[PDB]
Amino acid sequence: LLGLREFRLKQDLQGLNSPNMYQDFGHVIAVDNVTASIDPNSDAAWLWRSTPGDLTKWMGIPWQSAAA
Amino acid sequence: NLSKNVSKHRLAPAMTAKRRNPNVITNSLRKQLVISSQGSVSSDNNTQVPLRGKFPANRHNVLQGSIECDNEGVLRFYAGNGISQALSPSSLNTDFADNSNWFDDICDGRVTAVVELKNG
Amino acid sequence: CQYKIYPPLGIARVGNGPAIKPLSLSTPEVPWAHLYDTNVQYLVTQQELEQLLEEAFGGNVINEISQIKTKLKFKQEEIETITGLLGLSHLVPQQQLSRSLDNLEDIVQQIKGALLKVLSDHYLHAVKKQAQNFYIYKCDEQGNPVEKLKLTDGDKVTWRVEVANKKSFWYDYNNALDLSLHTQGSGNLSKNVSKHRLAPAMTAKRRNPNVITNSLRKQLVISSQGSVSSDNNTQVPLRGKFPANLQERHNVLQGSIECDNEGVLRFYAGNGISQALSPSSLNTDFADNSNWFDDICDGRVTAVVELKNGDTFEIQDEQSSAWVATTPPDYAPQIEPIVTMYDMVSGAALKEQDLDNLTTQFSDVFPILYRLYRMQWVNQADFTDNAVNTQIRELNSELGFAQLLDNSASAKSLREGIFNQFRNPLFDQDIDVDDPSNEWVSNSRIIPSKDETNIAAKPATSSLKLPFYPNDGIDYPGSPVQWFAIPPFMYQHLQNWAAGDFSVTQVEKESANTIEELGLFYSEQFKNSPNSALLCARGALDALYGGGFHPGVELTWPMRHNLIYSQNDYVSSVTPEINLLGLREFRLKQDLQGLNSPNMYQDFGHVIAVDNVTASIDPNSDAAWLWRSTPGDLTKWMGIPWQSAAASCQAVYTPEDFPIPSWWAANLPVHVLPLARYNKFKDSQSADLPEINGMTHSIAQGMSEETFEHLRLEQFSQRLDWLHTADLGFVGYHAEGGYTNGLIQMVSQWKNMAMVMARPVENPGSSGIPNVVYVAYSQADK
Amino acid sequence: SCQAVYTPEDFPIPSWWAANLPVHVLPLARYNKFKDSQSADLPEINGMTHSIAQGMSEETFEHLRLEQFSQRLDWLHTADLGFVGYHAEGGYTNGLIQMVSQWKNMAMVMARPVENPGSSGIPNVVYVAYSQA
Amino acid sequence: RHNVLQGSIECDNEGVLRFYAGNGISQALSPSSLNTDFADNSNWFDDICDGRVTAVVELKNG
Ligand SMILES: [Mg+2]
Ligand SMILES: [Mg+2]
Repeated sequence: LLGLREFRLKQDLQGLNSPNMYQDFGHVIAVDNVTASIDPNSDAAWLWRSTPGDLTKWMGIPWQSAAA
Repeated sequence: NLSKNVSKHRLAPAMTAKRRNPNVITNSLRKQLVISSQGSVSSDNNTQVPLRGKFPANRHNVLQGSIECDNEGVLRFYAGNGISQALSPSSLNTDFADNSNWFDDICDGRVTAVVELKNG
Repeated sequence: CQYKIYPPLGIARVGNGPAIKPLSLSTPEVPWAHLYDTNVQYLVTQQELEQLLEEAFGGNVINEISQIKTKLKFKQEEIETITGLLGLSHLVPQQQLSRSLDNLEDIVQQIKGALLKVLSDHYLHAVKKQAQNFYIYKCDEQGNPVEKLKLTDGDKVTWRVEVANKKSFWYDYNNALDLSLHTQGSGNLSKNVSKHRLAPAMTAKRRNPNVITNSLRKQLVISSQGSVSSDNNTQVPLRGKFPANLQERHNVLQGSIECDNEGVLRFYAGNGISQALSPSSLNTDFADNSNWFDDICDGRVTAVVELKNGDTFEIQDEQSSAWVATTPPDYAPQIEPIVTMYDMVSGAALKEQDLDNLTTQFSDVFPILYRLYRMQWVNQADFTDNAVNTQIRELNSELGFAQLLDNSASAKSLREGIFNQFRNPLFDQDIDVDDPSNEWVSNSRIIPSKDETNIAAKPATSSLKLPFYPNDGIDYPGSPVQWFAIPPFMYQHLQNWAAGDFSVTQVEKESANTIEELGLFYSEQFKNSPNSALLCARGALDALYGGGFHPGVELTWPMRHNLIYSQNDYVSSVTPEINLLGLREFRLKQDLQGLNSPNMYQDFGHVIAVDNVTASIDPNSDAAWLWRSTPGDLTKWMGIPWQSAAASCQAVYTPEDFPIPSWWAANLPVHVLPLARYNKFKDSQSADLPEINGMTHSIAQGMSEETFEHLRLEQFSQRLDWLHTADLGFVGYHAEGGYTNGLIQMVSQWKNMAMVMARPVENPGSSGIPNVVYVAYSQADK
Repeated sequence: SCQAVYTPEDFPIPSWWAANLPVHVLPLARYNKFKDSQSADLPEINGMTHSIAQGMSEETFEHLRLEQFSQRLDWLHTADLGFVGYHAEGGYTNGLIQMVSQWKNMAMVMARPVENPGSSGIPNVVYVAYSQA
Repeated sequence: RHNVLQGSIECDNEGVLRFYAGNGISQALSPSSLNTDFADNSNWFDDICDGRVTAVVELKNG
């Protein structure tokens, strides 16, 4: 039945007090930034180590417009 | 989840994306665009605690959720009331994803706990 | 190398005037030749049509008529005869001439007035075409042009032109892709823009994306070609189809070509007709509108010279061939852009790291100040909100302009005070750095997005630098690249000027008591410079804009890269002692197969991105075709249709009222001085007219002299939004107006927009009004 | 909606009720660029440095004053009624919408003095439109 | 100036008139003038029409 898995998100252990809470990539985001984020030692790797707000920030603002 | 042919053969190229609310400049001032809240609940008291932030942050109160713990130690998390709003009534949300001047009460974050047994 | 075509890049502008010499204009062949010419007529005049119609008479026409006055309301073959005799079918469709003589009943005057009416309805006040003349020049044992080809009996020249439009085939214009292109820096663009991510290049999707497969997208390309020779001066149309070949099809006149018996080619652009395939497809975007085509084009100009002794010379290689591009009209031909397309050519040859070796004369700096000064006629901020232009007026008022030519310590604070107001194209001033990941955020005035956020703006701590125009990075609030800077090499000239490291001749000093005296002097230096081939090359481009590029007016950012030229060499000063930014030999890179190139229909798939530009830098790379132009490649980047981009090329308002930022005001004016106002300050109090400056003779002369002169200046000072010089959707009760209706209405109203022309004020007295003013003519008037 | 109604002809521009809802006004920014005389002992005179303002001829100084005085601004542009920013639509309808909040920021006309008009042709009392400032 | 085909008429040898309406072509004088109202759109025309039908009968005896 497609199986059972043990999985867990990467987390920034400082949460709301993480120094990466308010990181971005400047005027635009592009696949170049995601490419760089693959390297765990890059200055972009923080993209995958979630602080609060990181999972839902991509979605439509407000969600109602996106749903319609 | 995703074949290598999509990128390899340029089947749907990733687009660049600009900032939402681009008129807010400098990282320090853009921190105001983030809504955040926190709370704690324990086994000894099942009173519900709201997770209430502000937008812009430090003006509207945003109920991002509510938390409850029962005497058994299970945590119950309620999301918000489904209120989305613009800072001005005339700012209408005409794009499917990217509407400046808008906030909603969606959120995500970190769940931790500490277990305190009677033996110390 | 034996014979060469000049100019290397010719420019012809669309207009609804006819493609005939007496009623058209010529692209400048000498820079600054007509800046103060108060007799210019850029719109077709009643007097020109009347002369054309007189010219078409007799010919025997008078008594070919009078012969049937006796033999009688006319017949067909009666009239079919008396048309045709006037060679006017090439200006007006044959039928309408017939319908005009039908409603008739001294008869060679009912005949004239009836024909004048139809000519007038078609052409009166029409935007004259700006045609480009191309010349063949005999060369040297060094490819130096010496003199124009002079044909003798038996000699023949044949011109060939092949042009295309690929706007509807190409990609969206979101911003300049080179803003993210890794570079060491050039004379046109600092490495800071890309290095510090000041205005990232965006991806761009395809125009008309529902047309899929390369084979079917070929229909989106409009192309045509033709040939003319010195043995036959008949004009040849360059006519294509959109979509190209139960498909409904439209003829597109991309241009017209003529060759005279001396061998000079004259190229006319189209009539300014843009259209969608369905009437309901409205052009609501500044640059990317599907289902639309326009009659802009560009392409390859070649020739072959046949001498009487059998010798044949093919002008086909990229070193000796030429190119042509058509463009929107120039609505203020005597007002030059502050940074021109010729400046881009010059800058493209220079490396940012080597600008320390640049040598500066005052004649290299004067064009910046002179052009900015003259923007007052097309832009309010440069008339009433520009501290440099006001200081020039101070100096002019005490005959003290020559101080700016002084390179000594005593004038250093004067020079420096002007220089310090100009924006630095390093884009590294007036910024605060987040994370010294570093982002440069401007602490000067930003240009906000329309997408508002009701959060207090950060107060600006630094003054807004000059000039007050938007730029390539306008999409990014807080980027220093939101605002236009003169390019690195021109800023270097101005920095050398401020420092005192510049030379100037005493003769220049003696003609420099006012800015106009010196401008007149420099104009004479161009006029008398003996290199007519290179002056013609520069004049073709000095009237075109050279920034910002969003996308621009005529051409866009690829032109600022040396990659696009197969040759780009300094040759000489304009005058032995006076550089005036110099004369250069340059040629475009060309695909020698033209319309038949296998790269004619190349693209990069679903999007274009700076990565494709990165890959194109290597000339052995698969992507290098991007720089080896085939017909249509220069203009395909531009807005489709051009009229929407022109309507979007105006003001960008900030929350602060003044200065009003303006995109490209020298060629698409933003604030103009209407004819209505000229007619209210033209006259002096002593004028022998029943109406003086819009007042009765009696009222004009009854008032004090001081009051009369004050009223003149008040009228002179009333500047009108250029968008209001025709009905762009704001006319009438509860008219919506607004940006989008401007885009839509410009498709038909472009030909009715105000055209700026120098005009005289015979006796300004003490009014403060110069003897030459630049006046905007449109039918909205008055 | 109580402003100009443009005709195909440019001038005169028709205006509805301009005495109470002005249509073209003389902004403070312009007042600050003509109110001073050339003898003013200030580092900035009519928006020019002291040195520039006193270096120019008296005739040119007065001409600059009158040019500024003659710059009249659409009253609808004295606050953000939907025309501000890159690609702002502007237009009639956004004006109607934005005035609900922006009425309180529109320019207010007040009589103000010109102490020394000299020969400029500017009257000793002018009526100046203040907005946000 | 636009040509408007309002209809077409035919008569057969038995004397019956056949009347065809237009092709269904509606248009404005400018392509930017869009017909956003259910009933009242300035600058528009259509090929609908209505009018008067008469005849004369001519017998061989005069
Ligand atoms: Mg111009
Ligand atoms: Mg009142």
